[PDB]
Formats: sequence, C-alpha cells, structure tokens
Amino acid sequence: SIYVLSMNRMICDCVSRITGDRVKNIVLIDGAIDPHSYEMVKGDEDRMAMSQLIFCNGLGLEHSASLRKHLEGNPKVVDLGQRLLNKNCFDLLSEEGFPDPHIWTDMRVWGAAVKEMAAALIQQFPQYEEDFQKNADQILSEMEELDRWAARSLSTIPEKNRYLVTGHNAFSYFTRRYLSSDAERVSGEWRSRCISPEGLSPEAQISIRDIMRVVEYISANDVEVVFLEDTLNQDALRKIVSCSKQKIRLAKSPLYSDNVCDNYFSTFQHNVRTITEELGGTVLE
Ligand SMILES: [Ca+2]
Ligand SMILES: [Fe+3]
Ligand code: NA
Ligand code: NA
Repeated sequence: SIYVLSMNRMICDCVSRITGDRVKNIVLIDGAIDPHSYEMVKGDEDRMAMSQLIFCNGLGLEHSASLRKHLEGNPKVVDLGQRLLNKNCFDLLSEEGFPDPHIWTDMRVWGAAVKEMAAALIQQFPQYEEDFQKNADQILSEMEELDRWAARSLSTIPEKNRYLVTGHNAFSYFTRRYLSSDAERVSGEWRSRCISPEGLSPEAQISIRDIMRVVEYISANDVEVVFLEDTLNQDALRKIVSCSKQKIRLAKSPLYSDNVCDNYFSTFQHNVRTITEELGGTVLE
C-alpha cells in the first residue's frame, strides 16, 4: 500500500495515468477551492507524512504559509515548474513581479510537466520503471494529439475576435500559445490578446480602475463575450458587462481556471470548446 501525493487535480490526474493501479494517488486540493490561498486542513500533514512523493506546481502556486512550512526543504517535493525551468522547457510569464503559475493551460508545457512526473516517479520506483514508462508514453502522445487539436480548433477563431476576457489572469500561457501569432510571440504583443479585472491570484482586491480597464479593453477590441470561471467570484465581470454602452454577454459555460471539472483532460477540452465556439470558431472533431 504505497501513497503518492499531488497538490491539485491538474497534477494528480496525470500522475495517476502514469502509475495506474500500482500506487494510491491522493490529492490535497480539489473541488471549488482556490489553490492559490489554500491553507492546510487537519489531516493534510499526515497525507504528506504517509506519502512517498509530493508533486507541486511551483511558480508560487503553493505560496500559503501553511504549505511553505511543509514543502520548502522537503525531500519528497517534486517542483514541476522549477524542473521545467531548469531546462528552459518554457519561458516563464510574470505579472508585476510575481511568477505566473498557470502553465497547465498550455498542453505542450503540461506535456513537458508530465515528462518530469514520469521521470520523477520512475526514479522513486525502479521496480515499476516499465509499466510507468508504457503509461507515460501513452498519455504523452495523447496530450500531443490534444495539443494539435486545440491549436487547430482555436485557429478557426476569426483573428478580429482573438481577445480573451476572463475572471482572473489564468490563461496567459493559453493565449500566448493558441491565440497569438509567431510575430506576437516574439514581440510580446500577444499580451494584447487577454485581459481580466483580477490578477494572478483571486485574493487581490479588484478596484473600479480594474473594472474600467477591462471595460475600455472590451470597447477598444469590440469584444462581444466574456468568460466566467468556476469558483471565482463573478461580481467584477458582471459589473463590467453591465457597464457597457453595445452588445456584450457572458459565455454560456464557465471556464475552469484553477481547478478541474471531472478530469484535467476533459476540462482542457471543455475550455477549448467553450472559447472556440463563443469567439466564433468551429471545433474540430
Ligand atoms: Ca513529510
Ligand atoms: Fe489562478
Ligand atoms: Na488598481
Ligand atoms: Na468599439
């Protein structure tokens, strides 16, 4: 009876695919809770204690004082974002001097993350190196196909509509990869393609200036739809919408920014379908 701990479901659902039945995977954070400000609850310390490996996002996602006590200096911790940064697997995004942790919306980056999960798991359990690797090979090639599917579907969004207004800044990596051109990527003008009244963390206070910023962006770019997120307070986007002159609506289905609906993979699919359809594209089969 062996236990491996993942901080959240975006990590846990990939770890569980590599290991299958040969281990018990537990997840610390799930459901409608903000991972950014998660504080450990009773029993969480014991979940870490009984586990063989603790898989973290890094990049400041586990930044609460509770988690920092238990994770900083812990030899069980696999810091997926730091390991990916250790190889320039991706270019870190930031906002006003804090790192952007939301790399799991970019399926190429999260594939690299899963590569580190598999390696880390295999390094801890050489006796499972072979089943682990087989399953890793499978999920990794499924994620590459998922990534191609997303890029192709999101490419059908008319360029005049490639402007993503969300609750907080959880889709910067998504936007840079899937909504922006090579020229916008190299220049950095890809950043014109997404905005949100809240920053990287839902915990920050949203001001009338943030409302106004997003309202002017909506009117400058003729954005017709904005996207609510599951578990994020909806007051700010609802105010932004009401403060229009000028057609503007809420997207039909919510996006999943910091959490998972059924599983991480179906959630990515749902997000891509939702964004593609509402911004005027056509989802590939
Ligand atoms: Ca421990
Ligand atoms: Fe977030
Ligand atoms: Na402000
Ligand atoms: Na306008």
